[PDB]
Amino acid sequence: STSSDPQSHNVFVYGSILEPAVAAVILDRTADTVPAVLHGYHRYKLKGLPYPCIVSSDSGKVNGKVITGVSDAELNNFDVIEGNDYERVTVEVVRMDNSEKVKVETYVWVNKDDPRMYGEWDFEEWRVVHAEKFVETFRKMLEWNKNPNGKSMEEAVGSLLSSGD
Repeated sequence: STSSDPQSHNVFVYGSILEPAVAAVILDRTADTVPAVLHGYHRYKLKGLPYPCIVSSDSGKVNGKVITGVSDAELNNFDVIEGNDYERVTVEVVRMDNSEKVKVETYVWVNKDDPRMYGEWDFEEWRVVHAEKFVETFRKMLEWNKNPNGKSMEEAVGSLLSSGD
């Protein structure tokens, strides 16, 4: 039947599932991410490729979050969905949340052969861009949740009664 088994997985994610909506649509339910930093990998921006990547056993570190409490069934969805040119590797990260070191899985880029875009982009730009996106989203969702026009769920939807004339 549908039941999760023991052996919980931890997977370091960058970008994709750092939000509840995505975790809920990927698995079924919201998975808990914990802030952690992956020392030993370096994050690149990759303008042109689908939001990649981390490659090279670099002396730098990547700060992101680890998706914890992932069942082997749940974990598989990350590999199947969006992990198209990505491969699972085991990396060890520091759970920033408690400053402890934990061994996790992550997705690296299979085209890792050649270090592409080895120069790391502006963190500040990343900070502002992700912020604007979340900030707009919360403000605008609040406007809707506030109901400015007194717009109700059934009102907003153009439902049909099927009038017979």
